[PDB]
Amino acid sequence: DPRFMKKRETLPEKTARKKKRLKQINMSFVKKPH
Amino acid sequence: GWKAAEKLIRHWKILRGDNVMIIRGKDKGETGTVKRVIRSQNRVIVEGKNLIKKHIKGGPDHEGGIFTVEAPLHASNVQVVDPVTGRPCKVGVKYLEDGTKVRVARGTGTSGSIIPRPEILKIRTTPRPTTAGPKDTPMEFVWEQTYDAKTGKGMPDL
Amino acid sequence: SLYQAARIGEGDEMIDKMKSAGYGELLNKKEYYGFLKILCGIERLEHAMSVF
Amino acid sequence: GSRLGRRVVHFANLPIKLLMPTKLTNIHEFALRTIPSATKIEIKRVLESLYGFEVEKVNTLNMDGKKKKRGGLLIAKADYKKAYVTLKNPLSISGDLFPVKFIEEDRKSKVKGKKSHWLDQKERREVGGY
Amino acid sequence: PKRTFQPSTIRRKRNHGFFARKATKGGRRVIARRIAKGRHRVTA
Amino acid sequence: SFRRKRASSLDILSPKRAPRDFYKGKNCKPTGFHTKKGGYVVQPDKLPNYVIPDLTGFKLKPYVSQCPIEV
Amino acid sequence: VKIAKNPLEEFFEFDRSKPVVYGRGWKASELRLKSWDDLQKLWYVLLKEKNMLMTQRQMLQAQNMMFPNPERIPKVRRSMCRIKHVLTERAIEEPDPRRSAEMKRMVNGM
RNA sequence: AUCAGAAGUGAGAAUGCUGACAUGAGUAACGAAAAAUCCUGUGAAAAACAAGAUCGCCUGCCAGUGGAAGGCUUUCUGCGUUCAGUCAAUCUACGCAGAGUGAAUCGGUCCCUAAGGAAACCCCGAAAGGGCUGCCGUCCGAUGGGUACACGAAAGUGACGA
RNA sequence: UAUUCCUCAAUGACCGAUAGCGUACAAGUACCGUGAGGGAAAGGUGAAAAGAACCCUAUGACGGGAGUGCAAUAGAGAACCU
RNA sequence: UUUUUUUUUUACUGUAAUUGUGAAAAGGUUGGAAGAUCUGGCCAAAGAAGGUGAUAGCCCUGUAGAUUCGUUCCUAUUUUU
RNA sequence: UCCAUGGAUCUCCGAUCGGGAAACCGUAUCCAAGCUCCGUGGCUAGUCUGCGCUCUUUGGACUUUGAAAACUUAGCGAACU
Ligand SMILES: [K+]
Ligand SMILES: [K+]
Ligand SMILES: [K+]
Ligand SMILES: [K+]
Ligand SMILES: [K+]
Ligand SMILES: [K+]
Ligand SMILES: [K+]
Ligand SMILES: [Mg+2]
Ligand SMILES: [Mg+2]
Ligand SMILES: [Mg+2]
Ligand SMILES: [Mg+2]
Ligand SMILES: [Mg+2]
Ligand SMILES: [Mg+2]
Ligand SMILES: [Mg+2]
Ligand SMILES: [Mg+2]
Ligand SMILES: [Mg+2]
Ligand SMILES: [Mg+2]
Ligand SMILES: [Mg+2]
Ligand SMILES: [Mg+2]
Ligand SMILES: [Mg+2]
Ligand SMILES: [Mg+2]
Ligand SMILES: [Mg+2]
Ligand SMILES: [Mg+2]
Ligand SMILES: [Mg+2]
Ligand SMILES: [Mg+2]
Ligand SMILES: [Mg+2]
Ligand SMILES: [Mg+2]
Ligand SMILES: [Mg+2]
Ligand SMILES: [Mg+2]
Ligand SMILES: [Mg+2]
Ligand SMILES: [Mg+2]
Ligand SMILES: [Mg+2]
Ligand SMILES: [Mg+2]
Ligand SMILES: [Mg+2]
Ligand SMILES: [Mg+2]
Ligand SMILES: [Mg+2]
Ligand SMILES: [Mg+2]
Ligand SMILES: [Mg+2]
Ligand SMILES: [Mg+2]
Ligand SMILES: [Mg+2]
Ligand SMILES: [Mg+2]
Ligand SMILES: [Mg+2]
Ligand SMILES: [Mg+2]
Ligand SMILES: [Mg+2]
Ligand SMILES: [Mg+2]
Ligand SMILES: [Mg+2]
Ligand SMILES: [Mg+2]
Ligand SMILES: [Mg+2]
Ligand SMILES: [Mg+2]
Ligand SMILES: [Mg+2]
Repeated sequence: DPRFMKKRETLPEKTARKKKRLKQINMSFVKKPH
Repeated sequence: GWKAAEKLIRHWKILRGDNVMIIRGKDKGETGTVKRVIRSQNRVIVEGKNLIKKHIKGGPDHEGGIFTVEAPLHASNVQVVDPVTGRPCKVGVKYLEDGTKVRVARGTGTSGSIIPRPEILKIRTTPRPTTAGPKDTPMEFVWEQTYDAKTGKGMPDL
Repeated sequence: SLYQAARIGEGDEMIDKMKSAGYGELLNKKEYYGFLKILCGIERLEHAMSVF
Repeated sequence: GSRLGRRVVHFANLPIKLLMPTKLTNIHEFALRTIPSATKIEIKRVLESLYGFEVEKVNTLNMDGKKKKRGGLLIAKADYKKAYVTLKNPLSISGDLFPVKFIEEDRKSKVKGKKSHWLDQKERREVGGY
Repeated sequence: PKRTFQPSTIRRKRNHGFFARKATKGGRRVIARRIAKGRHRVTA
Repeated sequence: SFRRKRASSLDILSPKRAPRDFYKGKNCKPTGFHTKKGGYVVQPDKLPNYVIPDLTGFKLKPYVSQCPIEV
Repeated sequence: VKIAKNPLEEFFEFDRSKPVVYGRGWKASELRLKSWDDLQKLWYVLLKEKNMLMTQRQMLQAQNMMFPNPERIPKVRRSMCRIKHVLTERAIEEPDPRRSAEMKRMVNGM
């Protein structure tokens, strides 16, 4: 049976990484109660 | 009016239940115990210190009048009391023989003893219910076993 | 049916119950070959050799 | 197995939210809310198989979600589907169940503002729509 | 008097719709220009 | 639950706010086929079948009890 | 009192009285000990409970009344997620190709 | 401070730009020759609101019934008067909250084509593209023709003006 | 050798809410146009909300006292430093 | 087949340890509150920066570094028709 | 709670299976191979063989390349002044 036989970052990835860092920077400050 | 670009404190050397001394403010020079830590404002509440007077209007549910509760202090306004000499001291990090993190007294003039982690932390804020509810499975039924891959117990309807 | 459903322990225990019920003369080579064909078609080779 | 049918569902997840009827006795139909991608045959078969209803007919209609617009800012709720199910035999709802009595008592607060003949029926079938 | 805007939804979609703009080379440049500007309503 | 949308999402054409021959639909699965006379024929093999086992006498419950028993 | 007389009485909480207490949800380690029949029966029990809770929330909100204990709904919802994850985990571990491809359809089918 | 350095360096006027505030002025006006009057009630306040009585206006293109095009919750019930209404409004197409639209036959979807549009093949053209829809030929397009299987056609037809 | 739809770090005799990007604030938004297209406005209580319990006069406190606070013309509901 | 293990040592924008560790004393006066002023000790391969009730090197988070982890190498990825 | 790594689920348009008023509609692709279950036909009747589909595995048949600012190389190429 032929089953039991043994056998750089893209621009969207850089954009997702930058977006996550942008959220993480906003979440680093003291929240203003309101 | 929170105009300052103040960052959060990520790792707290101040724990709920610790014994501190207020070093700055209206109640400077007075000792107490930490009741609650407000992390999102970098503030703490000392038990019975830094009081304020609130004018609360009472409706059909809550009672009115002028109450008196504690107001938060900044987390850099308190300082942990050395357990030996009783004077406030700084907190450093020491590794034990296992490799367990502890808090040790730091500062010239201090004993360098271990700041004990308070015992109030292990006690639950919301205690467990005494009695089960009418839609709760008793623990003798959950722990029984009906699936076993080696003997093929409980296989589907294939 | 239990061998097609891959309930090997219950099928073995049903074999033993049919033995103790006085019907064991019915297991000729044909029905054991049928059980082996079922188990090999559902890929249970260790239990197939146990049944063997 | 797979020879039984082309569409066989073992784990249904159709959400059904019942609407409280006006009367407590002699209920001939009831209404419910569900997701917009449900079909009359799906609702009838789920209600028959899961709960044990005796369904006669199912009538549906679509609704838009509630919206609020304040000049540029828009907030909204999800769209839903409303279904009317007609029963073969009348059913009833007890008063002692929460929150039936509160619903009736709050409903009656908003709405504050003999000659029987021979062969006259008492409990007649009250079904609306087409 | 009879004003100039007399509405008709099918005419609006047949002149300024997404697949009406996508059909010719000028409308494809219109769609690219709108997306580059950042409009919320790319098509009519 | 109220959630935020864009105000430009009101411009997307819906059959509630369209001329009388506009048809969109709500992604329901089909159950048959259209006829040449404007009708419909429901093919019974495409209807869903539900396999709901008998739940009477079941001992498990929606929640798990949280009484203090042991560490 | 304690048992519904109609299918219509199953959209109501008949045992609600004295604060009523509800437990936590099922964990995956506790679900990994159960058979397929018990897991299917538990799925349908949780489905009926979820229908009751959503009906109760809608009925109470329709008269400007608060929904008591809203945390019951996510417990049921995440328990129902864990059941499907456990069944798919078994369907991966099934060694026969046809049986695994049929168990995945039995789980994910709709 | 002093002594030096770099300049987006000094306002009264460009029928200059933006904002704020005056004058005319408590002046014109309160928008179709149908029209109002009174008892009671609610309210802090009633010519304008609720209910009732008396009078008038519209009846084949301002005024009645159903609904196409467009609008998109303006519909109904409770609460309210900050905004809007040519009001000092208790009322409302106004704000808050909830509810409401049920189809084998109605109107669509579906089938078929017109005017028209587009692909394929072929023809032409610095590029982009333009033509061609048939001799064998495809997909859309109602303002029209159809309402209880599928396949085929050298059969009839559907089929029409003033 | 050319450029920056992009990433990381650093600098400024660069600007400081009619300035600096059109956008310090949920902006290519609201709004205008059939369409291509044009295109805004709007920053700040106080260290901490301790954001004024209670009394009097009005239909109604945003008023006059009382109280919190260093300070109350520092008393606001996309707006209260001078 | 698996597990334990001899396994060299530097470089690194590896802008690695999101946020790991990381030094440094007490008094007096004014002030709503001390970082201010007076007396007086200490750290610096750390006096870049931002907070805390006014202007803080020693109150807080960090910073220089030092330890830990991981890419090359030592330690050749070889053998078979 | 949180973090690192690996997993399970993973709606639709843009868009590419066909149609299209973008976010909708209709869709079991086709043909060889070998395997459990299924039903039916035929023999001299016992480890007898021969016909099918549904769904599963492995191949091969048709096609779906595809975006993007400036830079680069080419084609055509103004007018105000
Ligand atoms: K001027
Ligand atoms: K209409
Ligand atoms: K002041
Ligand atoms: K470091
Ligand atoms: K401090
Ligand atoms: K400092
Ligand atoms: K010239
Ligand atoms: Mg602050
Ligand atoms: Mg309908
Ligand atoms: Mg969204
Ligand atoms: Mg409509
Ligand atoms: Mg769809
Ligand atoms: Mg699913
Ligand atoms: Mg100048
Ligand atoms: Mg000037
Ligand atoms: Mg002038
Ligand atoms: Mg001017
Ligand atoms: Mg006058
Ligand atoms: Mg005059
Ligand atoms: Mg006049
Ligand atoms: Mg009157
Ligand atoms: Mg009236
Ligand atoms: Mg007349
Ligand atoms: Mg006319
Ligand atoms: Mg409205
Ligand atoms: Mg109305
Ligand atoms: Mg008014
Ligand atoms: Mg008034
Ligand atoms: Mg009203
Ligand atoms: Mg209204
Ligand atoms: Mg019809
Ligand atoms: Mg034609
Ligand atoms: Mg053409
Ligand atoms: Mg062409
Ligand atoms: Mg086409
Ligand atoms: Mg056609
Ligand atoms: Mg027509
Ligand atoms: Mg005709
Ligand atoms: Mg500006
Ligand atoms: Mg200014
Ligand atoms: Mg301004
Ligand atoms: Mg527009
Ligand atoms: Mg007040
Ligand atoms: Mg100030
Ligand atoms: Mg670090
Ligand atoms: Mg330090
Ligand atoms: Mg600093
Ligand atoms: Mg100051
Ligand atoms: Mg497509
Ligand atoms: Mg390119």
